[PDB]
Amino acid sequence: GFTSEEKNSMYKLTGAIMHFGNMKFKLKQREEQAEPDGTEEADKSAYLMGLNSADLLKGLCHPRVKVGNEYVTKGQNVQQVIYATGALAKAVYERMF
Amino acid sequence: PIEKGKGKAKKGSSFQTVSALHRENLNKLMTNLRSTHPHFVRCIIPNETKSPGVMDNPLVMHQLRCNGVLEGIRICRKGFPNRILYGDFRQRYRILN
Repeated sequence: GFTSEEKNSMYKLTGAIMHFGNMKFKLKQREEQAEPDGTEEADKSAYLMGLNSADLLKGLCHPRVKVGNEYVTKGQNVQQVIYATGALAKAVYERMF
Repeated sequence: PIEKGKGKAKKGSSFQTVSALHRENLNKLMTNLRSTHPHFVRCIIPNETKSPGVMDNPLVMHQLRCNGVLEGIRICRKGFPNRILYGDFRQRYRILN
C-alpha cells in the first residue's frame, strides 16, 4: 500500500550506498589533504538525497570541528576522508533498515 | 606555592605571572582568528593637521605601497578567489535550465 512517490523514494535512498564507493581520492603529496578526482560519483548520491550539493562536495573534506565547545575548521588528510566517506554510505544503510 | 602533584604549581595560578596570564590569552585569541573567514577594511589618513576637506597625496602613496595595497589589488585580479564545487550547478539550476 506504498504511495507512488514512496516507491521511488525508498529506492532513491537505498541506491546511493552503491554510488558512494566511487569517490576516488588521490594522493597529492604537499600536505596529504586529498580532494577526490570527480563529482559524478557523489552527485549520483546528492540528487537521490536532495541535500545542498555545495554543502556536500565542500563539507566532506572541510567540516566545522567542535573543539571543546567552540568551532574550528580543518581539511582531512587523504585516508581520513576516504574512510570517512565509506562511513557515510554504511551510516545511511544501518539507519534506513 | 607547590612544585609537585602533576609535579608543578597548581593553586592560585600555576607559577604564571601577569605575562603568562596575558600570553595564554594572546595564544587563544590569535589561534581563534585563524579559525575564521576574515573580510577586511583598509582606511587611509588624509593629512596630519587633523584637517577635514583637505587631502595630501604623498601621504596616501606612502601608506599604499607599505601596506601593500597595490599587491592586494594585484592578487585579487590575478587569482581565483573562491574554491567551491561542481554538483552545486546541476541540482539548483534544474529549475533554471
